[PDB]
Amino acid sequence: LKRDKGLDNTLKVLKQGYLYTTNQRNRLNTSVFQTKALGGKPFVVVTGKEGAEMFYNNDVVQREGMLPKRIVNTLFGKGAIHTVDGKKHVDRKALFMSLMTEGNLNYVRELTRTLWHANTQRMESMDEVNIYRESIVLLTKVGTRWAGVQAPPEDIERIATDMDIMIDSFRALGGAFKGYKASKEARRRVEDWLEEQIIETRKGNIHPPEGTALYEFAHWEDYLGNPMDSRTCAIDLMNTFRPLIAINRFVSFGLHAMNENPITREKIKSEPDYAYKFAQEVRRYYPFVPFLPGKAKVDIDFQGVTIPAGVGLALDVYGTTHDESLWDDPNEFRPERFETWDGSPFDLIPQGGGDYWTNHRCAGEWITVIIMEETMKYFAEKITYDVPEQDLEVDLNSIPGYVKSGFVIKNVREVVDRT
Ligand code: HEM
Ligand SMILES: CCCCCCCCCCCCCCCCCCCC(=O)O
Repeated sequence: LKRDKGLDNTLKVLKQGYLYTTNQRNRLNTSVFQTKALGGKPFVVVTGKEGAEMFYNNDVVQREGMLPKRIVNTLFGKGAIHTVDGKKHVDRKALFMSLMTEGNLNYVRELTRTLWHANTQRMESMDEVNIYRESIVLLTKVGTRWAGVQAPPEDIERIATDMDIMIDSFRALGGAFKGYKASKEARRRVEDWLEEQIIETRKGNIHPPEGTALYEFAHWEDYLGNPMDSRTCAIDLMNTFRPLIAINRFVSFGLHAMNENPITREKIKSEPDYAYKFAQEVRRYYPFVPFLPGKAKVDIDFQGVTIPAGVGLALDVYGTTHDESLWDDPNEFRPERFETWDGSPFDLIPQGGGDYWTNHRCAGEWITVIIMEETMKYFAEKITYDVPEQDLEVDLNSIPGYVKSGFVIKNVREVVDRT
């Protein structure tokens, strides 16, 4: 079992970012390697379809307790679905997935579309529109409402900003960083606010619609017949739309891709299939989630080595979505590749792999793809705009993946036939 030796390589991981794992595999001449990180802890990094299958074998791999505490404290929340395994988890996961009905999915499609269409005058009005900001604000409205949480217009900028600080909070992979305390306070504000809405739903003082996150989560009972304590229920209710709001990352990359590859825009208009393909390729191609931590429950024999009981595991997400034996020219933006993709649950894993119900795979993959479809169709078809000179670098050596400028646009003008 090959090592990238060192007492702790955390700072090295942060310096190489999304290309750390690839650089070590290339340099050590192997598909599997160990590295100590997060304070002396050894992690075996596994990749590919074969890495993803094993990583989501629940007989062999534990997730419970393997997220760094600082990331639990800021991104996901204490006691979040992300932090439990086994029966307790499968039961709770069922609640999340129960929101993802055909009707709720069309509802998020319709909200996203209507708000974009409604937001054109405002965007014509601005000297310039930062798409990272503008989309996070617009998706805060979609996401609160989709979750049955009433958020006043007056409060959406504040809320959006608190979400942004949280979503970003994995940048130090669990280390100390200067924005950490601000991250914890944004979460506290958002948790208090959702806890209030839960307590008040349970008292019958407010009335979220049947089938919304707020309603289902407030009234749900676990497999022992106990409801979630109010705080944990607010934490998990957030886990139902903070990540929806975080799609702003992908809206921004979306516009970068369409701008770099202007051909994609025409095909978004010409081919009703293509918006789906484009959205999938934005998720595969661009960096967001670097890797996921787990731990070996027992020795595992994998790719000619033994992973010892107790060692850490890191499923390489960016590595698997850019694996040259899974995708021809993994570093070329090419939506048409998804004409052939067979729907495998172990290659396209930018929001996790495996099974929605039994593993920790993202609950909101279909919402992510739906929202990106409607957003990209909006930007391709209903408006024209200019892209001024700006820093459009996406630095693959810096976690998290952002377009440096946020992706700024000007001279927005609705596309209308007036003849
Ligand atoms: C926008 C970009 C998004 C990204 C990059 C993302 C990524 C991820 C990743 C990597 C995981 C963990 C996979 C694992 O632990 O094996 C995850 C889990 C999760 N995702 Fe997302 N997701 C996004 C959007 C969403 C949306 C829109 C929702 C809900 C509407 C959502 C809900 C969740 C939940 C509740 C979990 C934890 C599931 C569990 O622990 O069983 N995500 N996501
Ligand atoms: C090479 C490695 C050693 C491994 C170190 C383990 C690092 C653990 C950090 C895991 C990163 C999780 C990032 C998840 C992205 C969050 C989803 C965005 C949507 C949301 O929840 O808001």
